[PDB]
Amino acid sequence: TLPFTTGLIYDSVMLKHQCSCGDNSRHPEHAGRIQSIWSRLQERGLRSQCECLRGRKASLEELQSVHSERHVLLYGTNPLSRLKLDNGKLAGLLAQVMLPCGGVGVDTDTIWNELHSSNAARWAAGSVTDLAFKVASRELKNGFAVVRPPGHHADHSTAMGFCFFNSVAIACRQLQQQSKASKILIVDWDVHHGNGTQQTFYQDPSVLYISLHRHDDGNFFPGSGAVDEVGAGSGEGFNVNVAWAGGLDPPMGDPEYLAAFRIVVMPIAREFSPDLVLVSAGFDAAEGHPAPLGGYHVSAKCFGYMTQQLMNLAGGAVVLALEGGHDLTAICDASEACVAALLGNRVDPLSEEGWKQKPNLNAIRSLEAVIRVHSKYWGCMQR
Ligand SMILES: CC(/C=C/C(=O)NO)=C\[C@@H](C)C(=O)c1ccc(N(C)C)cc1
Ligand SMILES: [K+]
Ligand SMILES: [K+]
Ligand SMILES: [Zn+2]
Ligand SMILES: [Zn+2]
Repeated sequence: TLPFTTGLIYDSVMLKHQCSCGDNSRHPEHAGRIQSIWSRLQERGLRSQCECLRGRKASLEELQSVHSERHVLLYGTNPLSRLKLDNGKLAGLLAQVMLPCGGVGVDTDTIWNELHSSNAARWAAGSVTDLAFKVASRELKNGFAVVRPPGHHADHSTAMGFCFFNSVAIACRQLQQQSKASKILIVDWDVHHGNGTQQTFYQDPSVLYISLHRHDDGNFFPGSGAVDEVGAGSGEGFNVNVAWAGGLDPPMGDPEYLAAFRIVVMPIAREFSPDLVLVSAGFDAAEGHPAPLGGYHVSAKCFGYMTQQLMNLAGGAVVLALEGGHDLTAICDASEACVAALLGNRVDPLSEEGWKQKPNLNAIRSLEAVIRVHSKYWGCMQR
């Protein structure tokens, strides 16, 4: 197996996105997330195995492949850039939130550093885009983007849920611009639904979006992504919401996620037959996250095994991008497990006794609804 065919993407640029209040306590999407992962990668000796990349900033045009021109100018530029903008744009920017902590924000959760946040978000997006292009051209086999802020909640003209630009959706669009007719699968295992991603590709049959998320009948952030949302127009059938219902008791964990993969993720993905796979790889379904931030128990090995299964797709062209997840030990274990798998380490499903347990009933039920709905569109889902 070829050396240096797995890319890692990281840069200290992305650390500077911090509220001016200097308190990681009230801001869970903090710089420590990526830095703790980065060093773990070095320590366990994986970094040296990978083509390491710095990333770069997304251009305003790359941004506009997903987001509106006004969103891009709001979050993609600074006062007062050396940017050549016409006075009409400059004036629009003159026409236009205080946080409890005294920092500036877009909303309560979503903080804005007036010096650094625009650079860090553009850098997250450009880095996933670049790590991906390498895989698409096939100079690399797969890879992992250690990026923040996250992306999957940002829609055409909305920043929310810690996110400003949808780095994954942007990479997806860029890829497709450069290889005509290519088919892209986005798998989003962050515990939250990637509303911006679903919306971006909702009427687009060239992209298959599969989200697994805690849903609980419309009652978990962001409240979107019910099982019956299958896509529209041309793209009807190409949006798959594995919407987990029923809450926190019983325990949602490895047997459920493994079962989701066996029954839904993998068979639909093989039927679709993607040219490349992007992963919105949040780790907030990991053990370590309290009720309001997750409440699930997926383990690092399971994230590892899920990565390994997706490598059987697309000739192996797999790109992960960090989304959510804030327990440092939990996200470091998960990331390690994922990077090992990317390199071609194999997880032994027999090694775990807890993986002999049947999925819980809320899980089986949730999957029944996915199968019921998607039978109309997918052969593997039929009868
Ligand atoms: C935005 C988001 C997750 C995003 C994500 O993970 N990307 O998908 C979670 C919000 C709604 C939330 O529930 C919350 C809970 C506790 C808290 N503290 C008091 C630490 C701050 C925020
Ligand atoms: K998700
Ligand atoms: K689609
Ligand atoms: Zn603050
Ligand atoms: Zn999340």
